[PDB]
Amino acid sequence: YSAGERIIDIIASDLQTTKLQNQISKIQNFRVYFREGRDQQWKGPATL
Amino acid sequence: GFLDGIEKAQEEHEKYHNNWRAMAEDFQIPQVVAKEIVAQCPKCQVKGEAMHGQVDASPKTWQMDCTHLEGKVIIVAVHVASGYIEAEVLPAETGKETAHFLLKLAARWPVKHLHTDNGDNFTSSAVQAVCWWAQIEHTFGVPYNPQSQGVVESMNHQLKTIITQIRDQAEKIETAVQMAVLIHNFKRKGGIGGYSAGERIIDIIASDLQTTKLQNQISKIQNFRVYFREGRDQQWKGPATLIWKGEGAVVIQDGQDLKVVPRRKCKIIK
Amino acid sequence: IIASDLQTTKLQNQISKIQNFRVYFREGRDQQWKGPATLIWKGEGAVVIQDGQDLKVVPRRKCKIIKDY
Amino acid sequence: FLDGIEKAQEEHEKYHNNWRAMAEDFQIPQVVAKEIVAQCPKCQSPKTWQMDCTHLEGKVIIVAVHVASGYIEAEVLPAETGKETAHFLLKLAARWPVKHLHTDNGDNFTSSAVQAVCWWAQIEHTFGVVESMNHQLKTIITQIRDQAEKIETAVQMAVLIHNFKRKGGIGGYSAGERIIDIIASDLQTTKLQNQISKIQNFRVYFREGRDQQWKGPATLIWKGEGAVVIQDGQDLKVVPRRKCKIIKDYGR
Amino acid sequence: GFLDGIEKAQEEHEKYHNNWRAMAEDFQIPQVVAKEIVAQCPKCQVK
DNA sequence: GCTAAGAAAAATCTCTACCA
DNA sequence: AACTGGTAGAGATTTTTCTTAGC
DNA sequence: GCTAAGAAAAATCTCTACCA
DNA sequence: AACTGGTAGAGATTTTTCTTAGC
Ligand SMILES: O=C(NCc1c(F)cc(F)cc1F)c1cn2c(c(O)c1=O)C(=O)N1[C@H]3CC[C@H](C3)O[C@@H]1C2
Ligand SMILES: [Cl-]
Ligand SMILES: [Mg+2]
Ligand SMILES: [Mg+2]
Ligand SMILES: [Zn+2]
Ligand SMILES: [Zn+2]
Ligand SMILES: [Zn+2]
Repeated sequence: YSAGERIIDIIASDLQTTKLQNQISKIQNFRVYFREGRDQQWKGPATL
Repeated sequence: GFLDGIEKAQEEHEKYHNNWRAMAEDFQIPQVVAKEIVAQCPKCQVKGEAMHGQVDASPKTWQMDCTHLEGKVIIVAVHVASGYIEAEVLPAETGKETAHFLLKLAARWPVKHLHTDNGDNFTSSAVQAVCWWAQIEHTFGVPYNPQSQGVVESMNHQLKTIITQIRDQAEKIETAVQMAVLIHNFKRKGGIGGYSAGERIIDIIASDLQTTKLQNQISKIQNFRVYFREGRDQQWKGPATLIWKGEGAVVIQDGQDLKVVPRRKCKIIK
Repeated sequence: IIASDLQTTKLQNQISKIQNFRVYFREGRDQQWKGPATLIWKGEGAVVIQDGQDLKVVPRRKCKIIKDY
Repeated sequence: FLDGIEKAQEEHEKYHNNWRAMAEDFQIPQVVAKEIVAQCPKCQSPKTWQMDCTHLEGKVIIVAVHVASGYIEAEVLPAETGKETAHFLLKLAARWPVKHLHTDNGDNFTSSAVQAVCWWAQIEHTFGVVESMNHQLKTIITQIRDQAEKIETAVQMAVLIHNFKRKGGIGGYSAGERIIDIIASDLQTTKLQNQISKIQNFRVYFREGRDQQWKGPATLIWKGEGAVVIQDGQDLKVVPRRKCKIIKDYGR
Repeated sequence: GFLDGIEKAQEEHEKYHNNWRAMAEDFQIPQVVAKEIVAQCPKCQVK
């Protein structure tokens, strides 16, 4: 590989690590209203 | 004993059609035998099992119906997960106008699944051609069962009450229909999030897109394969993708199926 | 020869007691109760039944399923 | 907490960040970050539409465009009077939140029917994007013309291809994804502003360390389970709940 | 239905004097009616 | 200065008619 | 073999919030 | 001889359609 | 100022009864 391919690969890998730790919390900040068996009311806000 | 009582109970039910408590008390037979005597009769068995089902409420499902008001034909479509309404007045109840209404709806919003009854305008070649071109899956209800399309008939009721509330502010019926659609979509609040129907459809579609992009970025940098032991026989199943590890159980994906397995029956491999 | 006959009768006994149900259902515009039929599939909310070599979908609120003891 | 608030104030003093970025990075609540942006002197549209009429094959096509995203709603009118224009405007206002309308000085746009619809639906009308969108839509209409029989079918098929099949711009999105993202961001801002005003109708008397006298009336910003963020003397600071007394303020 | 099984189990016990668990498993009738078929026979005794 | 009684105001729960 | 009742308002009961009397 | 597991059988609870 | 929904059956869940293996 040349120099530009190496610098792009290295900084992209570092970004992927740190943003992984932030992105999991971002996906767990949503709220789900679900329905169980043979009860017709929507249950409260569980976490996705 | 009661064996002659069983024969007498069969003759008595053949004449009078007793229920099981009458036969079990008059002939002194046990209740399992009397329940069998009633259950082997065809003139009885006229009663259902007393439950209700639940309809499909995916974030791209729409239901549709036609209603009548003052000699006109209104056609109503509802987004099921939010309660969002589109409605129009048709010159006739043919299949050409229903196909044009469905094409305008698909040009405005993302439609992937349509649910209707078995009316003549919905079981039509024009509607079938539009669904083929726009890639919509059309499903029909069980015939003469309006509970299959419960959301759009509930919205027929709500639309008619708003139209009688604001009727003396318009001249024609078509103006009153569009004013009722505006009042329902933006001026009435309460429900899941304290929202109106317009705020709820914006929240549902935006959260759908954002959560797919987030878990694409999460899953493209994963590791940690998981070997787990489940089944009626204590076997070993193949390569599973670890998704989340919690204090008590783990979440694995195997064959695009999500499973929650406790921590004793699994091992994580880097 | 005799042992294979015993094992075959045992497996056929289990298969005969799995899914031999009768269904009395209610359908049509004038919803009358119609005769017995054979249960094919049972989901939550609706069933698929075979009646007179015709397939029908009935909701579970308009049908009664009779088992065997 | 207070370390995060001081770091966010220093970072905003250098680079003037926005409140969503500061709330995500320095791990503080969103009302505190919005207050940090609101105290800066150097830091102080999702509902505007444009309408136009055009001609094609002897028919009148009326096009409305959402300006911040490029989203299109079109129709085929039987004539070019003001009653059909008023009915098209009433349908658009029934389906989307419309607050500001921009048109040219045509005849049917300057009419009593359009004026009555704008009065009832509370729209601000201004007389003077749509031409570029008309040209792009007409290239699509001549591209997919032989798949349909009438002109209304071809118009609605071109609206679907424009809204959901052509992708571009910065991130590579269609117009429908951009309009839903824009309106959702505005909805988030208005809900947070309602919470901010409801919280800021209070007032706080606090007791500083190694003093037995209560201090001045500081305005409440955030109230937690064990911490309280107050504004006093153009300064933000964090006082625990055991040295605070929160009272209603009537200072309208 | 097991009422025809009740009639066939009565004929079978009149011939061979089966026990009640055997008749209940072979003819698919409940256990109360099988014990009653044994109990009405003068030569037999349910045990 | 601190607590608590008492009332106002908001939140949650159960149940009904209507949709050809 | 691959389908299905739901929505919104009227009271009733319980919980949270706000002011003031008393030690 | 006495206990208890396990299954059969009976009793109680919730919910549905129909009555112009 | 003096009126008004109810009945009966289908499953589901819980409790009582009966036989037999084991110490
Ligand atoms: O009885 C209806 N509603 C009332 C009602 C409800 F809404 C929901 C309930 F849980 C209970 C209800 F009693 C009703 C009936 N039909 C049709 C409707 O749309 C409809 O709403 C319809 O379109 N068709 C077409 C398809 C074949 C032909 C024309 O007969 C049917 C009849
Ligand atoms: Cl139907
Ligand atoms: Mg219909
Ligand atoms: Mg209907
Ligand atoms: Zn009978
Ligand atoms: Zn600034
Ligand atoms: Zn005998």
